[PDB]
Amino acid sequence: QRGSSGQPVPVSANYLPLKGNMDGVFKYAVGFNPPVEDIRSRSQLLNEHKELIGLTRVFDGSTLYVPKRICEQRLDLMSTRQTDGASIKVTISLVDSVKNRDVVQLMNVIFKRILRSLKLQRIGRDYYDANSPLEVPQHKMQLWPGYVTAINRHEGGLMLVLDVSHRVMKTDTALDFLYELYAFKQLVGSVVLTRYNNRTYEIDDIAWDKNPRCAFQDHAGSQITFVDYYKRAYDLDITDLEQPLLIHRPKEMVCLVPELCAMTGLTDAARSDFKVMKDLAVHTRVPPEKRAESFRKFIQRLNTTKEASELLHSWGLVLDSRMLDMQGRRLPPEKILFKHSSIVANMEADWSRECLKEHVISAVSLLDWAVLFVRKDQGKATDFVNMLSKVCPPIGMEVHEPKMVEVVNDRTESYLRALRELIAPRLQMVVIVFPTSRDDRYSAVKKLCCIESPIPSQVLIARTITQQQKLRSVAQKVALQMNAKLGGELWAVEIPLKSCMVVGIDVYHDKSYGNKSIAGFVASTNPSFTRWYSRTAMQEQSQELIHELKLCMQAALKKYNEMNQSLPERIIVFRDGVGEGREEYVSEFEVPQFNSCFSIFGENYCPKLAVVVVQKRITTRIFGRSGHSYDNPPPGVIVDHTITKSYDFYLVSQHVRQGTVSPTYYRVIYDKSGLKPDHLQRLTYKLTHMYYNWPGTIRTPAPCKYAHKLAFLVGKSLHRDPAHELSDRLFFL
RNA sequence: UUACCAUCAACAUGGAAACUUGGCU
RNA sequence: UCCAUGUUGAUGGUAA
Ligand SMILES: [Mg+2]
Ligand SMILES: [Mg+2]
Repeated sequence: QRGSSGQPVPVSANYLPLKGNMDGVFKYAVGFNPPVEDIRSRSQLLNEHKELIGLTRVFDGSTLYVPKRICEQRLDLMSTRQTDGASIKVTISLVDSVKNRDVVQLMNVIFKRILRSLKLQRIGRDYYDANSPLEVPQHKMQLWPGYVTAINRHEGGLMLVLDVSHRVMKTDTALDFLYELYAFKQLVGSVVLTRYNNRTYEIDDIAWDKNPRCAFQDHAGSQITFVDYYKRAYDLDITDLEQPLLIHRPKEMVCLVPELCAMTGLTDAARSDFKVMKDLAVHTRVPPEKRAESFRKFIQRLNTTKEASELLHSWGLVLDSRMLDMQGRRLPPEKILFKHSSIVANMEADWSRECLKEHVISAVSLLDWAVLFVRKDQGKATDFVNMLSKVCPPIGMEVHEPKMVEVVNDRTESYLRALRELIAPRLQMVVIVFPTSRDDRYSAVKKLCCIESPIPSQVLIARTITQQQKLRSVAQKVALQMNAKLGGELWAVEIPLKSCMVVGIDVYHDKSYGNKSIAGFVASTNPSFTRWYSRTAMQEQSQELIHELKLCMQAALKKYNEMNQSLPERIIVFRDGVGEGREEYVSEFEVPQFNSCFSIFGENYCPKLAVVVVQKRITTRIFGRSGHSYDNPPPGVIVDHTITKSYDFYLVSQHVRQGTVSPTYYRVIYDKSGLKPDHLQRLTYKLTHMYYNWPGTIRTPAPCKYAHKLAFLVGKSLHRDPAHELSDRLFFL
């Protein structure tokens, strides 16, 4: 899995390495012949002979883990419980811990108890802090930091994956909220928690008929008033006498007094305030340095408590004091090509400025084309056409005066009538200017322009052509998109792999149109990866959909055969849309279908397939380290070891000006191409530049994003299989 | 629907929820 | 009673 391409760069990830040696731990089964309903009964059964069962036990259904070997492997205890007792049959039996899949679960439970050994309380899965708030003393709000941690196993051993989050908070009481509100949804949705007994309480129902003078039987004794109760419990007073009360019932009733409460989350009015969200964005969008600061403070809190550390010592695992530090490598910047010119990409990996003033490779003379709009939007469309005339000769295209057609009114019926009248064999592109953003009209227009009488078209809104001092870049972007939707290529990159047909797949999961689960298939056609062939497989099955994908692959391969007079030696399938629940299905079910029927085109024709799974969401964050400063790494950084599981890698390719850049995770589930891992990594980096919508770099490779866009367009708007006349073009950008 | 990326709320169908002191109302 | 897999509003940034 090793590869040496670029220059070394020191980086650090948010992984705390757990030097945890599990020795002597064995899954002891206790059980009993007469079943007992209560889990607490079983826990107390263990605790009765806890002197022999140990002072540090993990029992969650008779799967008793004790840290050290029991002196007698088989130990039988008969004991009587409290209710009747039934002569419980406690008997110790041994089960091995060899497989090590139980080790991660044991780690998780012990580490949960270790996290609660501190004074961090839980408002969920996260254990939010209640001692170091981030005051925002203008909105009366308050931000609590908190941590979510998940022990996992990586190439370097066991890593505590760690990520910080912020939970908002107010300081005005609930009665202040009710003061300013003189409704039900805001109060019920909020999760009010009292300060004295710091635990989260959920409000489900309100009763505007109770009061503090009401009585509740305390300690199963006599009646007490809420004022008396809180006076005798926590030494405080409550002033109001006819205020509402809040009812909380778990899954008897708990009556919260809405003066001691403190609402949480954000209310709709609080969210609507632009200033509030602008202020909280600064804290929520954490740069790398502040994220590292919170991480370091968490490590110090774990280390210096002396209660969590004792439990760590008890279970025999060592914890480390600094976040993981590794030595990654940065691939060189890529020479972007144009017609008789080249530009080396920035350290930011963005060449919009050079794209605006440099000649594209292939340009289509936009001779015959027409513009469609309502009368109200005449001047804006005319001004847009003038700027398209202005900005095209600089970049290479020769644009002529389009045709000028108006529609009777704004209704979809008139647009459809005008399109049915207008479309002719010679017409190349139709521009349609929507006065608003209505989904059904867009669906009908794209239906007519992609199924019935297929012609590539550009729809644009009357919002992005009215704001002057910005229409120049809008025209320069629409011009490139228009060139893309005609068979012309914009830029190119030096790709040193001959005869490697690249494939991209992504599936549009959706329960909107019959849960059809539309797919998308995109395949390259030339040695430079600048022309694409796009098909879609829409099926209500998990088996025959792969047969449609088989047909798509066969058609793409024969298209390559026509367009290059030979067949590809390699096929690389960058697969997208596969999460963590359904990772295995590709490896064993979809892949052999691709492997099976490639013998129809040649004598023992077996192209060297290789399948790659793309995950855009991960809990890993990678910072570059300069001296003692943490900052986002530049685009083009590879991390292929010490945080990777099985022949995979992390690529940083996006540039983000706000917060921490999220790397993209690439696995190679099926590898038969014969390419070295280094060349596959470099190919995945180079394909990142090949997305025409955005000059620069993107998260996923260009084929995967193209497939996602095709599937999205087919599933959301067309609801049908688009025509075959538009396959060789990119008609979905 | 000119595009790409960082946060964050509601509506759909994947798990789950024990410790611990026992103890919130 | 909460977090996941998501499907969608309203916020931020960029673009000579
Ligand atoms: Mg997708
Ligand atoms: Mg378009």
